[PDB]
Amino acid sequence: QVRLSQSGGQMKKPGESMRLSCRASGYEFLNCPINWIRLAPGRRPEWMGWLKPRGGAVNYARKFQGRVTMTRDVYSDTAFLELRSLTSDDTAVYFCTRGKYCTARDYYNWDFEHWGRGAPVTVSVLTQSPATLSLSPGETAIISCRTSQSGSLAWYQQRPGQAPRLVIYSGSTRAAGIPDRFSGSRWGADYNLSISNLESGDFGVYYCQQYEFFGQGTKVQVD
Amino acid sequence: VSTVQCTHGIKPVVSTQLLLNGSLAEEEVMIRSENITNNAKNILVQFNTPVQ
Amino acid sequence: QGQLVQSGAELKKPGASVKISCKTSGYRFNFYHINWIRQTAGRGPEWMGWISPYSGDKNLAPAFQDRVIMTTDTEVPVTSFTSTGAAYMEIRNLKFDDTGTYFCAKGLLRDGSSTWLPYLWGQGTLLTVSSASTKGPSVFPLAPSSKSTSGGTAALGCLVKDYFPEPVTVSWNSGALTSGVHTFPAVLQSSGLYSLSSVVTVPSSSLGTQTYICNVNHKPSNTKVDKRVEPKSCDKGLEVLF
Amino acid sequence: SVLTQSASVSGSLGQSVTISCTGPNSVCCSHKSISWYQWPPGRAPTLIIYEDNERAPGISPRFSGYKSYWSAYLTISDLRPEDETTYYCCSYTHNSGCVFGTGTKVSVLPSVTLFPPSSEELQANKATLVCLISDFYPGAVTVAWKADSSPVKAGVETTTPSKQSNNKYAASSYLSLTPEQWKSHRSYSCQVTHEGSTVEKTVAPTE
Amino acid sequence: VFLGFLGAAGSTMGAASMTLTVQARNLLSGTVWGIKQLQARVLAVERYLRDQQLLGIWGCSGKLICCTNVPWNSSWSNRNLSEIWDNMTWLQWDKEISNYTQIIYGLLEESQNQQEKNEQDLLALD
Amino acid sequence: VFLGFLGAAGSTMGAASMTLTVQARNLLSGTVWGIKQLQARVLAVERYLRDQQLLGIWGCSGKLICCTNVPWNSSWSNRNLSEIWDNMTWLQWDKEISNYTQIIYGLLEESQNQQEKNEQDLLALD
Amino acid sequence: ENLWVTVYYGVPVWKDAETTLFCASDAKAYETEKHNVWATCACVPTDPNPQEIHLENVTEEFNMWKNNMVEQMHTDIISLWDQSLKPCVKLTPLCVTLQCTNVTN
Amino acid sequence: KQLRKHFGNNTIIRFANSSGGDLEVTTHSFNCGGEFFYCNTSGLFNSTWISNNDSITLPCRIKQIINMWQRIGQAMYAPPIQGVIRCVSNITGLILTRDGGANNTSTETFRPGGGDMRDNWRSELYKYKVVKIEPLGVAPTRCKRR
Ligand SMILES: *[C@@H]1O[C@H](CO)[C@@H](O[C@@H]2O[C@H](CO)[C@@H](O[C@@H]3O[C@H](CO[C@H]4O[C@H](CO[C@H]5O[C@H](CO)[C@@H](O)[C@H](O)[C@@H]5O)[C@@H](O)[C@H](O[C@H]5O[C@H](CO)[C@@H](O)[C@H](O)[C@@H]5O)[C@@H]4O)[C@@H](O)[C@H](O[C@H]4O[C@H](CO)[C@@H](O)[C@H](O)[C@@H]4O)[C@@H]3O)[C@H](O)[C@H]2NC(C)=O)[C@H](O)[C@H]1NC(C)=O
Ligand SMILES: *[C@@H]1O[C@H](CO)[C@@H](O[C@@H]2O[C@H](CO)[C@@H](O[C@@H]3O[C@H](CO[C@H]4O[C@H](CO)[C@@H](O)[C@H](O)[C@@H]4O)[C@@H](O)[C@H](O[C@H]4O[C@H](CO)[C@@H](O)[C@H](O)[C@@H]4O[C@H]4O[C@H](CO)[C@@H](O)[C@H](O)[C@@H]4O)[C@@H]3O)[C@H](O)[C@H]2NC(C)=O)[C@H](O)[C@H]1NC(C)=O
Ligand SMILES: *[C@@H]1O[C@H](CO)[C@@H](O[C@@H]2O[C@H](CO)[C@@H](O[C@@H]3O[C@H](CO[C@H]4O[C@H](CO)[C@@H](O)[C@H](O)[C@@H]4O)[C@@H](O)[C@H](O[C@H]4O[C@H](CO)[C@@H](O)[C@H](O)[C@@H]4O)[C@@H]3O)[C@H](O)[C@H]2NC(C)=O)[C@H](O)[C@H]1NC(C)=O
Ligand SMILES: *[C@@H]1O[C@H](CO)[C@@H](O[C@@H]2O[C@H](CO)[C@@H](O[C@@H]3O[C@H](CO[C@H]4O[C@H](CO)[C@@H](O)[C@H](O)[C@@H]4O)[C@@H](O)[C@H](O[C@H]4O[C@H](CO)[C@@H](O)[C@H](O)[C@@H]4O)[C@@H]3O)[C@H](O)[C@H]2NC(C)=O)[C@H](O)[C@H]1NC(C)=O
Ligand SMILES: *[C@@H]1O[C@H](CO)[C@@H](O[C@@H]2O[C@H](CO)[C@@H](O[C@@H]3O[C@H](CO[C@H]4O[C@H](CO)[C@@H](O)[C@H](O)[C@@H]4O)[C@@H](O)[C@H](O)[C@@H]3O)[C@H](O)[C@H]2NC(C)=O)[C@H](O)[C@H]1NC(C)=O
Ligand SMILES: *[C@@H]1O[C@H](CO)[C@@H](O)[C@H](O)[C@H]1NC(C)=O
Ligand SMILES: *[C@@H]1O[C@H](CO)[C@@H](O)[C@H](O)[C@H]1NC(C)=O
Ligand SMILES: *[C@@H]1O[C@H](CO)[C@@H](O)[C@H](O)[C@H]1NC(C)=O
Ligand SMILES: *[C@@H]1O[C@H](CO)[C@@H](O)[C@H](O)[C@H]1NC(C)=O
Ligand SMILES: *[C@@H]1O[C@H](CO)[C@@H](O)[C@H](O)[C@H]1NC(C)=O
Ligand SMILES: *[C@@H]1O[C@H](CO)[C@@H](O)[C@H](O)[C@H]1NC(C)=O
Ligand SMILES: *[C@@H]1O[C@H](CO)[C@@H](O)[C@H](O)[C@H]1NC(C)=O
Ligand SMILES: *[C@@H]1O[C@H](CO)[C@@H](O)[C@H](O)[C@H]1NC(C)=O
Ligand SMILES: *[C@@H]1O[C@H](CO)[C@@H](O)[C@H](O)[C@H]1NC(C)=O
Ligand SMILES: *[C@@H]1O[C@H](CO)[C@@H](O)[C@H](O)[C@H]1NC(C)=O
Ligand SMILES: *[C@@H]1O[C@H](CO)[C@@H](O)[C@H](O)[C@H]1NC(C)=O
Repeated sequence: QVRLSQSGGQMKKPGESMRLSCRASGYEFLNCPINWIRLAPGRRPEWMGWLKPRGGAVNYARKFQGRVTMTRDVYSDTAFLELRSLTSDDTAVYFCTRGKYCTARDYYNWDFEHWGRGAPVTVSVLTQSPATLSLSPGETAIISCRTSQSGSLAWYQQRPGQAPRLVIYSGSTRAAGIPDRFSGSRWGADYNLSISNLESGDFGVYYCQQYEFFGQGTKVQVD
Repeated sequence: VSTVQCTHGIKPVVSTQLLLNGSLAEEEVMIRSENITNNAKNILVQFNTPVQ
Repeated sequence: QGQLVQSGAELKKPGASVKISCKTSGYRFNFYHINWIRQTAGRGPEWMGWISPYSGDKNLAPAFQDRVIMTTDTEVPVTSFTSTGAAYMEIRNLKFDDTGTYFCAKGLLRDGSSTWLPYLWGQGTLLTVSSASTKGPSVFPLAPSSKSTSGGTAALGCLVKDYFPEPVTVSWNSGALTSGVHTFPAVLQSSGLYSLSSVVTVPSSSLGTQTYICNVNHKPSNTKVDKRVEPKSCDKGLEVLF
Repeated sequence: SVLTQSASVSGSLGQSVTISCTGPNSVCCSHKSISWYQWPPGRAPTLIIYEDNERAPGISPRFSGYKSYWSAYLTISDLRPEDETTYYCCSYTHNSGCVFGTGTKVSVLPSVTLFPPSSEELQANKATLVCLISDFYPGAVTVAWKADSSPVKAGVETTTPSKQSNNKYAASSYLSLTPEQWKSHRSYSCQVTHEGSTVEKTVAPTE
Repeated sequence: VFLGFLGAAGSTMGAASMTLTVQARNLLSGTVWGIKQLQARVLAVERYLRDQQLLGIWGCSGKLICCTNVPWNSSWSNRNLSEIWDNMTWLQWDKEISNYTQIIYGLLEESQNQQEKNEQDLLALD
Repeated sequence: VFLGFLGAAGSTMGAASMTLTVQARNLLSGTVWGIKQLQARVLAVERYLRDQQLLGIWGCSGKLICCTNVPWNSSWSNRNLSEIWDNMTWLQWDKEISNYTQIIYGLLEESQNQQEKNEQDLLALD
Repeated sequence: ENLWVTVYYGVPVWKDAETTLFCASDAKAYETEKHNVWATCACVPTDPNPQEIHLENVTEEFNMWKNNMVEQMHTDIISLWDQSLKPCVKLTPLCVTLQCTNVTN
Repeated sequence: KQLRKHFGNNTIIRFANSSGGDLEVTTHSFNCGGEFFYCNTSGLFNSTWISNNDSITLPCRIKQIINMWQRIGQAMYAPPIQGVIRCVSNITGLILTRDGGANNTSTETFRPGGGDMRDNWRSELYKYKVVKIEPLGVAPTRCKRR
């Protein structure tokens, strides 16, 4: 089974640098890139970059160019990241992710089916609606996300204190272990995720995703 | 569309970044990408006039 | 099994020329001829000519042999068996007897004895050749009236009065309200101006739950009017229900 | 036109009707092909018969064609209410184009609402009474106007009966009046006569 | 005119029926890395004998063209004679009939030459 | 009744002559260790074309059954018509005729279609 | 009037698939010899007069990113590199300690 | 001018060299005369284009022990080549990568990439595809026997 094992979180001071590791297992490390995404509470998730272990190729987000350094150890299948000149804005939980489709022939990076446990680091478009949704067990939740670019859209679920789990990809295709209660629909630029017969496990926060961009999130809580 | 039994002479030039000894494009230089909005997919550029 | 969409209706003075387009989609544009057939109120149905987009051979009627030019663009492939294309035609030396509806039609077969035969037709483009100049319409709101007291239904609408030339398109709420809409043909007054009326039958209980905006479009004068039909009626047979 | 069809032909429901399409030898019919088209006035025509006796794709087998040496014919078995329209024929070949005929009008054997002139029209100032007629058959009605129970012969105009989409007919009549006559008469009426029965709607400016 | 192998690919079925003897001719054509072509020309001749076996068990044997005693079911895309041979390509036709190819094949190998040849065995003894 | 492949093996030759279209149908059937089946199905198709060649050069071509203008030699186990088709299996018959199979084959490929077809070439020119 | 099925053999009908491609590399390149340069050893000589038949009226969809010829060529060059390095001298006793120094400059 | 047809008409396109990684990705890796060069492509991708006489020399390193195609298990020692090696080639195309997480700003930055050698084959096999012939086609017509 595909497993991403991350190093723990840490508390840094402003001006310092941080380094994180993520050991992949259960698949051929060279087949597809590993991504690094930061999630700050009540903030749009930020994709930092990807690395192809084959050749060590890298691609950094504009915001981080000159500050971030991504490398890998092919022998230990471990991906490393470093972030310099830390400021209060960098406080967030940092994840390493791997896409769902990853064979020898080709891949698709942005359907993040595999996530590390995350590392909490404290240093001291896509229009998603509604912001919040208070519903009772049994009802149906309809979350909406408006795009402007189109392309394989995904829905993720984050449970309080757990790593996000891929729920839907391609706008209408369920992932492994996802029951029929979850369903996706599309009309023009609009995307709807419908969760029927709500239950305790379903509550959390949900995100829409289009390539490296994420929505502001929708907190679904029990009422 | 035309049909052929054998393709033209393709030299297996193993190189990176700069495509060497390739086929020139027609008219304007060509830009090919599987997903332009995707910044993770490489962008193959084909020239019309070769750079010596 | 495709679709032929033509350009909008234009108004041209006698002596000038006019170019009517005909975009096709949903089939191979090069596999069928493009016939052009007009219809006036004085000469009946008349076949003008056809043109084959693949080669470019044309065959015009002797009546339109010296004043009609047919042109076709290249085929834009969509699938392996369907495509999108566009055919044009330019008729010069317009006269008063050229006023009528002009259609473009797709051929029936590729081979045989009836290859060019007009099979699939368009919606038609009305062409008016007149000196009498363009006059804008005058939209007046038609007050809702009582249609059935026991039923609690009414009928409100708009009045397009004094316009030239034809036609005038009237929609409701940008094409949202279509059920129960009855548009009556216009009347030819003694002055030569047309005037039609549109009326939609709606229940009386709908007042502050639906906005009634009649959209009158008159492209020859390049003018659009969006009138807010007041839901408050004046018919005594309907006020009892309110 | 040189291709002559039948002026008018009729037929009862559930029966047949034959439409003629003849002309000189230069257009019909030796070594010539004949086609037929269902062309509703104001709508797009539909190909029915091509190559004398062959039916167009998707055409019900109720239609049939037959060509002799001097004229061609079209038999429509089992008549439908939506078959009462104009049907044209075409004399053509493989090289030359189409030479349509004169046409054949095939005959297969009311809600009135009067609107008074709006307030915006009274500030122009004009006055036009609108008598709308809908959902009536057959298309043959007469419209008479009255100014306070007295015949009106000025400014009376009525449109031709047009077939709707629900296989029924509609029309509209208009009365052009002056702002003085609108405020000098107690009421105005719009009598519509159909098959002897005369319906009448009356509006009153006094109320 | 000789458009060549796969020449009349975009032409109608009636027009492409004239080029049958062209695509049939070039269908057979007469340490590792040398077995790469061996296993390929073996699958090539297995594909050829597969089609020849289907062509033999049916009421054809004689290649190119052959007729059969099977009524065309209207559910198999009810088109007209002049709408198939003069208004449709073979690729476009096979795209529609792909659902019923195996059904027709079953109505050709079983219902025909198994009942027809036995009938001839009954007709040839007298 | 359909006994299946090799069904009427113990039945008389006359009874087993009804199951000819069953053993003929399943006769063709459509890194090392993978070449084990390749060389076998290649010998399978070589054995098939071998029998088809013998069936073609003789006065048959049309498979299953065909008649010939060859007198039955009494030395080839002189049996009667009713003693063969109603009292002998195909295995028992082939066990006796195994000596003369090659002789008859020679009298079938050479004496017939080489002298008969040339005779037809002489009969078809006039 | 009732139609009857007829089998046609040799119709221009193709479907997208993947098969085993073989090589071709002219006839002058084989004269380059030098103990089999690169790959050309048992490769079939290229046809002197190749034929390219323009399929009129034909519109076919291509996909360079889902094309199997790329994967086949890649694996072919990899196997080529291995077969080209199998009979060569192996430098197993070359990982000895190297007492290195600067170049004479 | 062709890049502005896909990322907006009035935009700034900036060129920067590789972000980092292995030597085969950050440098122009190629073979010439048997030797394996790795050239510095920082003088070619150092520009900034707004909406509207000599040679550029690049420092090239030479490696003899290579592990191309990211292969582990087989390391090849390129034997030395006698004589001055000179080679003239054609630059006929590029393999570029675009930087992500933009949102803000109208400029776009492109850097040299590579790694996957399949892209080198995709630059020549884009106009070819393999199809299989199915010559058996049934079709209705007014033909039978007795
Ligand atoms: C190589 O160059 C070629 C050009 O030669 C090129 O091909 C064109 O590529 C361009 C992109 O640059 C295309 O233009 C885009 O088309 C996208 C796809 O359109 C399909 O999908 C539409 C949506 O379908 C879903 O939704 C409907 C309704 O809900 C649903 O019913 C279906 O089930 C489906 O689920 C679809 O409607 C559309 O169909 C219309 O369009 C075709 C013509 O394209 C037309 O013939 C049909 O009759 C029908 O009217 C089409 O099938 C597309 O998403 C996009 O539109 C979005 O973006 C624009 C803004 O950019 C938005 O305004 C718009 O609102 C949408 O959000 C745009 O139209 C074009 O389709 C390609 N041409 C062909 C033939 O494929 C390549 O892209 C180039 N390649 C590279 C690598 O550069
Ligand atoms: C893109 O495509 C271009 C076009 O081909 C290509 O350029 C080629 O570059 C290579 C170098 O990498 C060239 O191949 C070498 O060329 C040199 C110099 O050529 C001179 O000699 C010939 C002799 O007639 C003259 O005609 C010519 O004009 C020049 O004056 C040769 O010396 C090389 O020969 C040796 O090397 C080969 C490979 O190592 C051997 O196979 C060959 O047998 C030779 O080996 C013998 O001679 C050596 C001489 O010292 C000796 O030391 C050895 O031990 C051995 O005994 C070689 O042919 C080529 O010339 C260029 N092409 C052209 C048209 O000139 C690019 O390389 C290509 N890009 C990529 C990335 O591949
Ligand atoms: C590619 O796809 C196209 C369709 O887009 C094909 O072209 C059509 O082919 C059909 C026939 O299969 C055409 O129909 C014929 O038009 C001819 C036009 O004649 C003039 O032009 C030719 C060429 O310049 C001249 O030599 C001749 O002198 C004329 O000046 C007619 O003569 C035809 O009528 C005759 O043939 C029909 C049978 O088709 C008979 O029934 C008639 O009685 C008469 O004898 C016919 O109308 C059509 O013209 C073609 N298209 C174009 C644009 O010309 C291609 O066939 C297809 N590709 C391939 C490879 O087939
Ligand atoms: C790479 O590194 C290696 C060493 O690991 C080098 O190989 C050695 O190179 C040095 C040169 O710096 C060689 O030293 C020379 O040896 C010559 C051999 O002469 C022999 O015979 C004479 C009698 O005729 C004896 O006296 C002598 O001891 C030898 O047994 C000498 O003749 C040379 O002397 C000349 O040059 C010196 C330079 O200062 C002068 O002072 C002298 O007067 C005289 O002109 C010299 O001593 C050594 O032999 C090489 N060893 C091997 C094993 O090959 C490479 O040179 C080096 N390469 C680079 C690029 O750095
Ligand atoms: C065998 O050959 C291998 C080549 O495939 C060599 O592997 C590489 O060795 C270099 C060093 O020369 C490494 O680069 C360094 O990595 C360190 C990592 O520091 C962190 O890890 C160490 C060890 O756990 C720890 O002590 C530190 O505190 C850090 O936590 C960097 O700090 C350096 O700056 C430098 O980048 C490569 O990472 C390594 N790569 C691989 C794939 O192994 C190997 O060294 C050779 N064996 C020997 C004995 O030299
Ligand atoms: C990316 O490519 C896929 C495959 O053709 C396509 O479905 C998708 O729409 C593309 N995305 C964009 C944004 O064009
Ligand atoms: C013909 O098709 C129809 C509709 O699918 C079906 O009811 C019938 O069984 C079919 N008959 C044959 C002989 O295939
Ligand atoms: C033509 O199509 C119609 C409608 O499906 C059908 O009634 C008729 O049998 C077809 N005729 C031929 C000759 O295919
Ligand atoms: C093929 O059969 C399926 C399932 O019945 C259906 O969805 C599809 O429309 C059919 N297509 C054709 C071309 O008959
Ligand atoms: C028939 O058998 C006898 C004796 O075995 C032999 O002499 C004769 O040659 C045989 N006939 C033929 C045609 O071989
Ligand atoms: C029957 O068998 C006998 C004895 O071998 C033989 O004399 C006779 O010719 C045979 N008759 C037939 C018809 O086979
Ligand atoms: C087969 O031939 C041999 C040699 O003449 C002989 O001994 C044997 O009896 C023959 N068997 C049969 C069944 O004819
Ligand atoms: C890019 O060029 C800069 C010079 O400004 C150099 O410092 C850097 O190492 C280069 N990076 C790569 C990956 O070539
Ligand atoms: C490439 O060249 C730039 C500019 O001289 C330099 O800063 C950089 O360090 C060089 N890269 C390497 C790997 O030497
Ligand atoms: C890139 O170009 C600019 C402008 O000429 C120059 O200032 C800078 O030093 C260059 N970078 C390198 C690494 O040469
Ligand atoms: C490379 O470019 C040069 C310069 O024009 C040209 O002479 C040569 O033929 C080209 N090589 C090719 C196209 O293989």
